Amino acid sequence: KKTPPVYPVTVPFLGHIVQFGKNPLEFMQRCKRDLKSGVFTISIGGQRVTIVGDPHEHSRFFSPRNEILSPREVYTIMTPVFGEGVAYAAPYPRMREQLNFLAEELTIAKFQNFVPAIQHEVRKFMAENWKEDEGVINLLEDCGAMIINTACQCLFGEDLRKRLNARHFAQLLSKMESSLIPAAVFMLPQSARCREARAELQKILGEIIVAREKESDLLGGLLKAVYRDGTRMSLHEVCGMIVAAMFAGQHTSTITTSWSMLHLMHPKNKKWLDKLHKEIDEFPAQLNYDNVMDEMPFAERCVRESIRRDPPLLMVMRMVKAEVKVGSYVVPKGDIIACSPLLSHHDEEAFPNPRLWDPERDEKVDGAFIGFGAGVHKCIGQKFALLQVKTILATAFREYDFQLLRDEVPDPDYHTMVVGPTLNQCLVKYTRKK
Ligand code: HEM
Ligand SMILES: CC(C)c1ccc(NC(=O)O[C@H](Cn2ccnc2)c2ccc(F)cc2)cc1
Repeated sequence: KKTPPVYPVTVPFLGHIVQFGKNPLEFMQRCKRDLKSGVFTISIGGQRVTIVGDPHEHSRFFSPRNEILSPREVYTIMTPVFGEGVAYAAPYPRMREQLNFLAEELTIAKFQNFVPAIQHEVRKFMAENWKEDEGVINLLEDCGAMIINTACQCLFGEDLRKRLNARHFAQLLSKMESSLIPAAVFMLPQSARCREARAELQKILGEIIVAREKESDLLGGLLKAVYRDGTRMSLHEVCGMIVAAMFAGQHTSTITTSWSMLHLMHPKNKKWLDKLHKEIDEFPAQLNYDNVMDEMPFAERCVRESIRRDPPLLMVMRMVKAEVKVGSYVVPKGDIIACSPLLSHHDEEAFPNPRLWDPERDEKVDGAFIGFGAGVHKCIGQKFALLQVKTILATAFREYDFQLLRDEVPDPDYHTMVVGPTLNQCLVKYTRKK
């Protein structure tokens, strides 16, 4: 009457660790079936990990507030990247204000100068890196830069960028992420070797605010932010919120974009691309807000389906402070409760043919899709991400046709914190169009 099933473990100290990491999808789908149940509890190093793997129950995982299902204790890994007292590392009532602060920078108000701004920077990269009319790309790596450029372009003010280029803002993020490795969620030079890259960026920041005062973007907005108790944000506090904002968008969107273009450039799917064209073809090079947002519904379905099939975030997780019920089963305080976009988006009631890419499919259980989370942890980057990505496809499939070298689409590479299409498989051949 008290707790969901448990899965067999041959040797206890290992805790399913190699079984997951080999393939976590295969793994989890096997647990589900065999264990004749969508909810089920796996062990990692004798640490009990109960997955909410029946789509019908998603509400159970995402509705209860942080005090009942706490994210902090799982995501401690990030404290050195974000800050100490920022995001999870901060206290919840406070964190919420940070969420809203950030959310009050991606508001649809500040999106009016984004579409063109990102559209322009796409070409800059194209005309300067895709030079010939016969192409090579490592799409994963190329998207990686388009995204971190267009975002910086979107959120970094002219004075900021000139001091901190997109091309090598990355290098900092990419030094900060080096601190993060697998097997940190359930269990140093890099604490300082990433600390140095934060301390670098931070003092690069503090050095631009002095040039602002003696005299608006995400930074600008963030500094004019005042807490409940009327306090302002510390230098590092603010610095982190740029880091987290920016970290968050970059792999997930790069991957989302890379996946998306891969399916579309694939012949198997070239009725969809033609539909993409029937959608973007009477649009001129002058992309405006109303175009990407109101007149690109099918393009959005492609992007959404790309996330549906290969979600970049495989698990989200909480720490069960109070006890919670989920279907018949119950989850006992002290447990790590998880919920996996990857497994969930493979349930068969919800997504028939879950390895098929059907942009015009529709979840058959309501709430199944959770590639941007749900409940009280709905992603705040969502609209923006969709906006980047949409515009990029719009621009890049207008003015090009694309050709995957392979016979079929790449294989996800489950061997990272944030999953995308296998790097070495992402080679593509572009060819100009007029
Ligand atoms: C396009 C790819 C993206 C995906 C797939 C994605 C996915 C998700 C998911 C699954 C969550 C839930 C996390 C959780 O339950 O703890 C989430 C939350 C969040 N995402 Fe995103 N995200 C994306 C882009 C972005 C971007 C661009 C931003 C920032 C601009 C962002 C900021 C956040 C934040 C702040 C949260 C936390 C919401 C909360 O805990 O209350 N995400 N995202
Ligand atoms: C607004 C400030 C206060 C703030 C607070 C929290 C976040 N959260 C965050 O970035 O979560 C990413 C996951 N994510 C990526 C894309 N969309 C979501 C993440 C990374 C590693 C982990 F371990 C757990 C979570 C962002 C900004």
